[PDB]
Amino acid sequence: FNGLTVLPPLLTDEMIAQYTSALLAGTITSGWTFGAGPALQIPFPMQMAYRFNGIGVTQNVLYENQKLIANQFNSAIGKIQDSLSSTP
Amino acid sequence: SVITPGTNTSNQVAVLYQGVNCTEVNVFQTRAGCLIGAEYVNSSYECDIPIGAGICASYQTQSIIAYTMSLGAENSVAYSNNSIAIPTNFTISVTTEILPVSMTKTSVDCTMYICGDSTECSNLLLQYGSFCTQLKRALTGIAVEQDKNTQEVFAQVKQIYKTPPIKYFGGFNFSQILPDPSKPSKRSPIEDLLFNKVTLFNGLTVLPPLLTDEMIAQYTSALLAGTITSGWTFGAGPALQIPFPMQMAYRFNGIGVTQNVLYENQKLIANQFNSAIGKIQDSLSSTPSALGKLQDVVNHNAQALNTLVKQLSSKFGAISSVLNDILSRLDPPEAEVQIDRLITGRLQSLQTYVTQQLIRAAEIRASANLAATKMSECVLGQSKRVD
Amino acid sequence: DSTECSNLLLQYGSFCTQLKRALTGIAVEQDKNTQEVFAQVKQIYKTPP
Amino acid sequence: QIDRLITGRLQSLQTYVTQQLIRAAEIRASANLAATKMSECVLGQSKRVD
Amino acid sequence: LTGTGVLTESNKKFLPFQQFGRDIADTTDAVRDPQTLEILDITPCSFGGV
Amino acid sequence: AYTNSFTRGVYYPDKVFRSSVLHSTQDLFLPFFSNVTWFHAIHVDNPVLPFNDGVYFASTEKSNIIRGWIFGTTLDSKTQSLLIVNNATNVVIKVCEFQFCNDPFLDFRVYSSANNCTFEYVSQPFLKNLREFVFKNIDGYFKIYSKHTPIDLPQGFSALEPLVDLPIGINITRFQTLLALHRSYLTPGDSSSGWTAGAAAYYVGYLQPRTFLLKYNENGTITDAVDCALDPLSETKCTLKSFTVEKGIYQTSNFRVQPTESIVRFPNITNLCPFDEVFNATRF
Repeated sequence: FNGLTVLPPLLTDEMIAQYTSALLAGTITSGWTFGAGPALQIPFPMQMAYRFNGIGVTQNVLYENQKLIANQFNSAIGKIQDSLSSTP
Repeated sequence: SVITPGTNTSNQVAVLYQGVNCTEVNVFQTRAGCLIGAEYVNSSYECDIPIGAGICASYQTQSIIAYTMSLGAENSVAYSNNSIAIPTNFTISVTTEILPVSMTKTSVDCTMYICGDSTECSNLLLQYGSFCTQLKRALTGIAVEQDKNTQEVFAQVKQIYKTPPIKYFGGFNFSQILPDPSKPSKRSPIEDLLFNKVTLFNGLTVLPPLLTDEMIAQYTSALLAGTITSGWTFGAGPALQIPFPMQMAYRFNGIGVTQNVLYENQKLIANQFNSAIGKIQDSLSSTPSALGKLQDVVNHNAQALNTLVKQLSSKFGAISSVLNDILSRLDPPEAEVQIDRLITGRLQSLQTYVTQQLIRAAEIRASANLAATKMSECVLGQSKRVD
Repeated sequence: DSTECSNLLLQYGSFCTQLKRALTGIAVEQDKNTQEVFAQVKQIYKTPP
Repeated sequence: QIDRLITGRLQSLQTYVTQQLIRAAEIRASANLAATKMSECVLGQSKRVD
Repeated sequence: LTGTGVLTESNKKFLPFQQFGRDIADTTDAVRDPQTLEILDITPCSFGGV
Repeated sequence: AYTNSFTRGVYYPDKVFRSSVLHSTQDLFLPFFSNVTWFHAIHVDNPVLPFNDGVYFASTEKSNIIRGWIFGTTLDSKTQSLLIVNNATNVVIKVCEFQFCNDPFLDFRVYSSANNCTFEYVSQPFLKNLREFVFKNIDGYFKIYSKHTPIDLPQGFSALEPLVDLPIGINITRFQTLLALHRSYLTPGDSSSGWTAGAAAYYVGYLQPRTFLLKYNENGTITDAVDCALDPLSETKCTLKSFTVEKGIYQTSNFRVQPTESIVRFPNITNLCPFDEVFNATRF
């Protein structure tokens, strides 16, 4: 070069991925609580029932369709990677 | 680059050669460059002097140690398909957030700054066009904008609500935030601490703000009295009075806790609130850079004016910086080309100053919009938006 | 790295100081954006086995 | 003859720095939005539409 | 030393080998008389926008 | 001998008053912690030292054994040398191309050939007491700064004040000192025997172009200074313009390895043309 430079970033890629994994583990095992204070563990089906009530659908609707709901979620997550890769 | 733990701690220093490997300059190699004068330690700490690529440095306490950052402690919460953790107690805390709202209004005189009332220079500057009309227009737009920012943030309430004389609100102690009638300025103690904690021509003038400090303090007192006596209602229409403990029970229900929890712990809750307000003032005074944003706006503005005034002494290639000598010790034919340089240099300097001010003014406007949103949503109501 | 040119650039003022200051402000700002976005959580939570 | 080169290269470097300041402001706006989305959508559940 | 301004009796102690006075940013603030050796303050006469 | 010069040799460079402010100036200063040559004022008389750029002459003596200086491009009368001679009554400054002896005379008040003086000046004299002097000659003027301080070089800081600005424009290249002695013999030439004199000593240092950060006090006098290129911490101070630097990382400067050699490369040969066919012709 002729006097220019590209100083390196303080957080390396590995440390950012570590932060992201921390957030995912927190949200899967503790829901909202870890963002308001001490992380309190709650079973994942009950956490999703909480969220269903949050959008105005009674939670029994989730307990009666747990199998179907899980299948739909898995199929969507599987199609996400293919979609990102095929999109130019 | 130089790594220093502070003149008042010690004179030791470490040097970082950034774009090089030590093979062609203690010694240490890093992705950021070759680091000399600091020893690499295997322990990871919360880092304070950032070097780069995940490496930091700090004062050992007697030596400067370089290390990789630690991203916090690891907490393996016990997950299980049939276990739940529920809280049995609470604690209410108070957090202080600071936001800058406006900057100093500046006005500039083209001809004076350029060539200090010299006839020969004005006759020649008149040939350059309408650059000052543009410059003056840009700065005046910035000034009126600053006034508008203060307006949008503070002048939200229409009526000046007064605080009742009997200041009993069910155990809660608002003395640290309500205005003090003793002092003549009528500012609360926290406001006084803030005003004391932060402190600070050639045709350049600073215009005063439209709302004086007193009128803004009066608006703030209006919002406090309104929210203490009327809750949410005063932002939605006519202020409806409601006892303060019931107002807090309403808010508890808002976060999903039944109100009996508040009526049985009124004493405990009031004690916790009073303690937090007491610790707020001490925290603001002991932190060395708690008010970094306001202090920084002031310092940037002062430094900008300083550089603009100082650059008049530079010669820019002419044989001298003062106009008089140029017109004294040289004939007009050579003084023309010797005065062109001074004019062009001083004009470019003023142009750069105005552009920097435009960018900073856009940034402060974004910040002021955020402050107004926070006023509406957090003070005049209760927000469920997280964090 | 020309001696005659530096002797001539020294008369122009503090333009270079200003430029260096501006770029340093941008760099520290870029670092701050990542911190504010990602470093929100305080404890590194581990996933159960 | 060296004045011309000096002034021209100084003006070019000045232009580069100004463009970089504007782009940095734009990216800062985007980063603030990303931080908001993290707080509101990931660490909780939002009723804000779309 | 050529300039314009109002001259006022000074209160600053110039050391005996000095002839000029300066504030921050090279503003010529004072001058000693070459006849009576008295220190004089310089202030630019009043100006402003209308 | 040798001895490090402590934080000494700094002087008021511009005769402009400044109060409670820091100022950075690029001028010919004596780098701090630099070694300076040491000589004694006993006997032999003294060899010539070149006048590269400026001299910081310090002397701790109590008998007036050193009384003047001589500057010029040569000691012979072939050029307008300079003379500066102190005395108990007055100073005599002269510019007259006065021829000197093979060695300067030991004071019997003068020893030189004829003169054609062009400049002359006289004024009051320059007099455990440490006398310090800085001699500079750049812009057609020869300038002297000086200071006399209470008391080897002390660690205390103290700046020199401008004493004289002479208009003489002689091209100065070498310089010597002048001594004296009570009831001493004088001859055009002498050995290293010398004559008895009091115990005394004088140091010599050479000025160099440096950037210095000077601190002015509330009364307009310099109290501290920072050599901007001594060590990395000093350079950091010069960039922040502050004697106290806080914790952090600061970008002070840039480094660049200099080229070690120079090469020129042309087209292998140097094919000629008919010269050996115009000069060796058989018949013209």
